[PDB]
Amino acid sequence: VYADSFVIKGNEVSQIAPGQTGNIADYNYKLPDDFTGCVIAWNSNKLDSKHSGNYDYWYRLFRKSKLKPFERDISTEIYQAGNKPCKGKGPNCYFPLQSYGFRPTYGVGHQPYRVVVLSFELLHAPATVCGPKSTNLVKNKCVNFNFN
Amino acid sequence: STIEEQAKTFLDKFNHEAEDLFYQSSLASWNYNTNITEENVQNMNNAGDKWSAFLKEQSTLAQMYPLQEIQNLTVKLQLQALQQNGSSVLSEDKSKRLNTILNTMSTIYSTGKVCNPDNPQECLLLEPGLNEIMANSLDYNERLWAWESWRSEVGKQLRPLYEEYVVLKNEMARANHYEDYGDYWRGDYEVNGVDGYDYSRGQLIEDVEHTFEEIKPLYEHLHAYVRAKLMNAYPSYISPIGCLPAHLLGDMWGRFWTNLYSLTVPFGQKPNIDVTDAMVDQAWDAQRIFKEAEKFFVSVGLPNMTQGFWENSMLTDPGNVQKAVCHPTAWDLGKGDFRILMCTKVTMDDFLTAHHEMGHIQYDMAYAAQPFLLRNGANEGFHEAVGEIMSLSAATPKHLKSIGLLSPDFQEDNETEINFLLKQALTIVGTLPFTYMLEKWRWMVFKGEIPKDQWMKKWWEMKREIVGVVEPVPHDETYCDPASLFHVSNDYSFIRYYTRTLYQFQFQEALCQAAKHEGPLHKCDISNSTEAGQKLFNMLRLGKSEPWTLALENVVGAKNMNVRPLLNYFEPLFTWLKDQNKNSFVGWSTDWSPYAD
Repeated sequence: VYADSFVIKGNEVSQIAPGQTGNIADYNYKLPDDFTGCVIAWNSNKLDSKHSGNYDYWYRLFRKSKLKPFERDISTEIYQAGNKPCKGKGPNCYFPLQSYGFRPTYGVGHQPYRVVVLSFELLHAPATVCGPKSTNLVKNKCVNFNFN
Repeated sequence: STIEEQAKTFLDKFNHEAEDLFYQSSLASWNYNTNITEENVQNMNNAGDKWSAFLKEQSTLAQMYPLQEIQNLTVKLQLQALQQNGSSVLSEDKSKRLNTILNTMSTIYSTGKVCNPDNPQECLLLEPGLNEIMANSLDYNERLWAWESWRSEVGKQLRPLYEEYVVLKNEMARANHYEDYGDYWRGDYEVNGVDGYDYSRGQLIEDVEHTFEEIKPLYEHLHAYVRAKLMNAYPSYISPIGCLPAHLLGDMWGRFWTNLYSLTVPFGQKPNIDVTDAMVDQAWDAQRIFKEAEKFFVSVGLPNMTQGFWENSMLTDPGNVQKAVCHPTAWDLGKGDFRILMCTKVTMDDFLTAHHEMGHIQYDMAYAAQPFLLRNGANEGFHEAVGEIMSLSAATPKHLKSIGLLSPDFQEDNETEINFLLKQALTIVGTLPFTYMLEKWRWMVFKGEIPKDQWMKKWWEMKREIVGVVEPVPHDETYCDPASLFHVSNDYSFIRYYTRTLYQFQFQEALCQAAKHEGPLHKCDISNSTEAGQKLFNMLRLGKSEPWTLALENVVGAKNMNVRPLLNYFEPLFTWLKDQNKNSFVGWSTDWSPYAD
């Protein structure tokens, strides 16, 4: 069982679903067409908030291609959009990572939300992770029993 | 790669980097307007300097994207809006001098006081001053003095400053590939690129003149009806065939004729509709007014408000050492933050001002999904029209009776309807000819067809020709009276008011015809109707990415402005005025003057 967690805005919650496109579901984290898991999210506005801007969360926005399902990318290169070679930040050279800056004075869709994804795996291996149901014991009676 | 992808990337990055700065500037402005302290002033100045530096570093950099190679309409419009240089084409010395002149004129206009001639120690302010004096007064000499001293004290120290301001504006217009300031003002009503929806800066003047040619008879009849009672009000003062004095229109400038309702009442024996006593007896407050406004706006098919709208807005005057401005303004801070600053009292005008502010907030929330460069209305007076079409619907006797403010034993007669129509006319039509004359005079001054030694002469000629008002005392070319107005001294336009006055009636007729209303037009009500709400939301969601012509055609089915709604609304009042003036005289002579005898 794998547990994936990330922090996004209130409007980007609908993008985390099998069969969705955009910026977060195509450049930061993409889900495959088939995924037998659960998506859990909640409001964390009062937890992750600070006055004068909270510039601690980053995200990838500009890239040359898209991300495959279950792919990691921690590249910090300079994106190129023209025909001239990259020689530092300037014309046609922008930083791929941007900050959010969450504040407790925003609306209802511009708040930080913590989303947790749980992935299940079943291969040719013993299953030591099960789920939960025990009753009492009676004696001197013709009853039905079940001992493991 | 291509230029379109780079342009879209640059626009997205600009929006992402400017949204936070705009939010910070709005928060600083809100903190300055809520609490007047030195720290708030410093924070507002710092935010303004940062925004100016951002606009400077973003300008003169996006010029690498030609407009002749862009095929997308939205991208082309955004690039054209971002490539506007502005006052940066001039030198630093000229810009500094212009800013100094602007600050000096603002300080002079904001600091005004008139002292008594017989007692130099008795100096009165403006608002606890000449405004309250002209509000309630029954003397001729007092109003004449309050007009003459006002137009002579604050109307003789702004002539060369205004001349230099006009010269600098003309130079800036000629430097930005324009003709004059009038072209820069009319450039907002320009749509190029879409076939069948083009609009130039010359057709608007023709349409305004064509509408004025039909409005003029109604204004003449109204002026005759007003003079018929003004002759009996002030004996030996009003001429039977002459014009009217400038210090008797109701206020200092004579823009609104609301103060003349007490003297021009058709039937004084009939009671008036005052829901103030009912609200005092029921012990209401601003919260109840806002709740009623919300229930009214939701019943037509509009979403509810947010929690921050109620937990962050200031809807009650604190009444303490903390000073604030009680001017009702709509604020759009962004990121889902909408606040209203208003000192709401238990009166009748506040009940309509709350609905106006709620309509402004709904309009601002309508285009919340548009990009940062498109979060604006299709026209300047569009927000005011959307607010007025709701304020007039909320000010109907049926709506007040359905909520329990009016007694069920009220018998609606014809005299009450005539009085209501006259009160609405003296407020709506009483400002259209003056606005048109002032706008035409400003356009002729900015164009350069009027010599410098004939400004006041042409001003008084246009006055006596359009408005029909003669001055009590002749003034030479040393005065600067036309520049004594707030909108004139702060670089504001006036065609927006006329466009809003037309669009409000157009939208009212559209909504009353779409809701399948039967009977008179002044008895129409858009309450409990989802079709009209959906039809309005289908147009408010456009914002600024679509031309105003298409948005108007999708609502009323027309591309240009029309005056038929106003005529259909005032037909009963017009017939009543004609029946009353059948035994009276219509017209006025421009040769008569109070200083002729």
